[PDB]
Amino acid sequence: TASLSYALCPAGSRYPLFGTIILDEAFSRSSHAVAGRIIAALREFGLHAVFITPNKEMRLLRDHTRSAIVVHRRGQNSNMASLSWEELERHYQRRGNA
Amino acid sequence: LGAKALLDPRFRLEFAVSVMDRQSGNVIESRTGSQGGSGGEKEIIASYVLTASLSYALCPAGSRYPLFGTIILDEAFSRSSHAVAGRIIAALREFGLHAVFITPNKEMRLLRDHTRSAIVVHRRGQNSNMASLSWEELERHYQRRGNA
Amino acid sequence: DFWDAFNGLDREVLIQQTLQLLAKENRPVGLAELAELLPPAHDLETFAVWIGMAREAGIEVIDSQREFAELSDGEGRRWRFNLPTTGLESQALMDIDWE
Amino acid sequence: MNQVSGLAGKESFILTRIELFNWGGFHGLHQAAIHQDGTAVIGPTGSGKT
Amino acid sequence: MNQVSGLAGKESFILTRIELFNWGGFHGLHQAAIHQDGTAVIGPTGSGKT
Ligand SMILES: Nc1ncnc2c1ncn2[C@@H]1O[C@H](COP(=O)(O)OP(=O)(O)O)[C@@H](O)[C@H]1O
Ligand SMILES: Nc1ncnc2c1ncn2[C@@H]1O[C@H](COP(=O)(O)OP(=O)(O)O)[C@@H](O)[C@H]1O
Ligand code: BEF
Repeated sequence: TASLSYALCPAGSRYPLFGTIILDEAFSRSSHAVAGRIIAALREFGLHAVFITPNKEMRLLRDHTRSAIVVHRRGQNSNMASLSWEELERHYQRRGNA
Repeated sequence: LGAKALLDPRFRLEFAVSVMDRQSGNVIESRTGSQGGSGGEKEIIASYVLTASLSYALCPAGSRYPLFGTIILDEAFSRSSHAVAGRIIAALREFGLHAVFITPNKEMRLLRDHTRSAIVVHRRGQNSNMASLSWEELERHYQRRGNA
Repeated sequence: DFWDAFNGLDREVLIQQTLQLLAKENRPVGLAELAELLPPAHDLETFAVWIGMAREAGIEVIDSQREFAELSDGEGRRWRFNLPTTGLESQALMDIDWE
Repeated sequence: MNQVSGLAGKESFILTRIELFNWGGFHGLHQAAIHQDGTAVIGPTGSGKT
Repeated sequence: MNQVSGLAGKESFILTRIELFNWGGFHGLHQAAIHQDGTAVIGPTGSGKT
């Protein structure tokens, strides 16, 4: 992350011109104590982060991101729906009536 | 390998996994390895074919139960959803292997439903220690005079 | 299963609640007592958090000594938890900084 | 958190949208909105995140 | 699924206890019982389970 943050900074500038970094399988090998530090370092260097995770560490993502992209499978076709955490909370509350 | 494929029985046949359809009995996928796949979909291939082959090695010919029945899984379900790890546990159950799962505080509610004890390991400074925890079910009655 | 994972234990909150309880009582409290006064909904993981706090604060846990607790689920199922014997003390846990 | 979020959208280009068409398992047209404050991507195994 | 462990410990040998001494970061004597019906090892990163 530090290397990329430097690399994307134009010469003579402190902030990267390209800000997005993708972390696929974000935290498959770390607990909260280390994932939180990963997030802190990732934001400190100035990057805007997009995380991927197969429904793991959901409670941690909820505190450091503001929208989720729920991707689900049906047969051979895949569909994706973008939502805010709070809308998904309302959805879970509707589920809570079951 | 040229002489192996002549004198060695193991090299006289090539292996490949195949996913069968429960209803029709046809083949959906022929898979000589684990290339492609998503991960979790790859890990389930790995765990299934390893567990099946692990009961092959640990069982005398014709015996239903291996004489050594324990298996250790490090980074258990590190890259698999709950619905997939459930089927890995089911497979480990079918072959009859007592399972010891490792995990860095992930999928805790999954282990909760398929294990009856945990070994909490912690580190401070240059030292580490361990503590034993366990639980069972009071199946005698959930709630007498009530639905169950 | 997606929703069950979505309703994960909030690790930070449990620390604050345990600290509040230890401030209120100001005495050695066992894991069974914490279970009864702070009944968890994610029992296994919450106990892991408590034992982690104990080990982090240097409050060693007598594994050889056993104490018991009783809990239940959202579907009537009732479990009996076998636990190690140890006692939290607010001073040590508040001296430590929590991550 | 937002005290640090002021960097995003102000200094650097932030990925705010991806659109697909018959890409992988995504038949037809699809699109995901990326919040400028950080986005997570979730879904069961083998659902198309990668 | 869980009750299937009844066969384990009767038809086969299953691990039930591990003892350590001056191994890795585990100074001195250490122990951990392993339950008949399966068990888990949990602890934060760099804890010693592996
Ligand atoms: N080009 C491909 N090669 C092999 N498998 C593919 C390919 N494209 C799609 N698949 C299938 O579609 C999914 C692609 O992987 P994906 O689901 O995105 O991984 P992840 O679980 O991390 O989201 C998988 O279910 C896979 O089986
Ligand atoms: N041979 C080694 N080389 C470097 N570090 C080691 C070595 N052995 C042990 N360590 C330390 O002891 C621990 C070994 O890894 P461990 O914590 O058991 O993995 P896990 O995160 O799965 O519990 C780590 O804290 C590590 O720092
Ligand atoms: F490996 Be994929 F991101 F589930």
